[PDB]
Amino acid sequence: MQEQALTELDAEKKILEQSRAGAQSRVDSYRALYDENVSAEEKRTMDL
Amino acid sequence: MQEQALTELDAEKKILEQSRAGAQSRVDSYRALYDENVSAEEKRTMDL
Amino acid sequence: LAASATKITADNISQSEAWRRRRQEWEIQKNNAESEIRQIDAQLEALA
Amino acid sequence: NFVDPTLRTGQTGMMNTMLEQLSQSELNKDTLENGFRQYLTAFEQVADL
Repeated sequence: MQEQALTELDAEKKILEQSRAGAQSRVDSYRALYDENVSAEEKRTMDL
Repeated sequence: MQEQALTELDAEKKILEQSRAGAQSRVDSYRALYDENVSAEEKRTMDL
Repeated sequence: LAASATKITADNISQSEAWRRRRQEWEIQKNNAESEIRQIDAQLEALA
Repeated sequence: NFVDPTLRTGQTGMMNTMLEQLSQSELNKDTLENGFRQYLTAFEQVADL
């Protein structure tokens, strides 16, 4: 039974790694949004 | 084994300190947004 | 025609200010996800 | 400590209508030169008097 108690934590690691992947995807999305402040075309409309 | 049970709480402290840092970052963001009610340029457009 | 022109430039300033507030909200969301990564990493260390 | 290069009392209409045009976010060389040439046009007109 102790081995099942030990492999449940190896499933918990999979849970937290999927959470880590989702948060990394949000960081990679919002850093791309934040670096491109205004687009190349949002500058064109201010010029217009 | 009791020492591992004691250092797991020192990892839990690291979890809650990262939560504390994230909430402090949100406070430092929204207080800066709330203090600057309207910008120097949002006043210019009302004047215009 | 000068009144129409100053209304146009007021709308220009309003668009640029709306985009700057949009970038500030993106910065807040970026820092949320970036703190959530550090929290999940400390949580993985506690699970280890 | 309290001076502001944006807001000045007695600031002319030419400086105000140049500050209107530099209030956007994208300030490249072309915007910031066209605004200065328009300011210099208005300056020429009030100096021809």
